[PDB]
This record gives sequence, structure tokens and C-alpha cells, in this order.
Amino acid sequence: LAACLCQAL
Repeated sequence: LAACLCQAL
């Protein structure tokens, strides 16, 4: 989840 948020942004 953390990486999803980071990459999405």
C-alpha cells in the first residue's frame, strides 16, 4: 500500500 501511494504520485 505505501509503495502504491508513492508511485501513484
